[PDB]
Amino acid sequence: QIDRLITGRLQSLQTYVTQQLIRAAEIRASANLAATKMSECVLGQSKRVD
Amino acid sequence: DSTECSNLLLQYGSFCTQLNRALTGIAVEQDKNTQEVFAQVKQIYKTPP
Repeated sequence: QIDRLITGRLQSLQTYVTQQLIRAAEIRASANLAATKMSECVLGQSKRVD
Repeated sequence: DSTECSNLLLQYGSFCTQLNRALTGIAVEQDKNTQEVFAQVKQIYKTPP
């Protein structure tokens, strides 16, 4: 009976870790875009449209 | 088309709702990307004859 709970909670932890990794990848892409926009628009004048 | 299967699945947790939310987010972000790519100007122009 304990093995089923252990397996379920381990699978839940693995799913949470996978979701957090995907969300961290999205946040990394957003942060790279934000750093590029900072270095371009703030520390200079950009000629890129939109 | 089963009843006992659903009764046994309801004891696992919120996996069903989690997968549903993930698929809904995917479906929403697809349209978000489609609008961000094409719908860039809020004015439909037409070529002269």
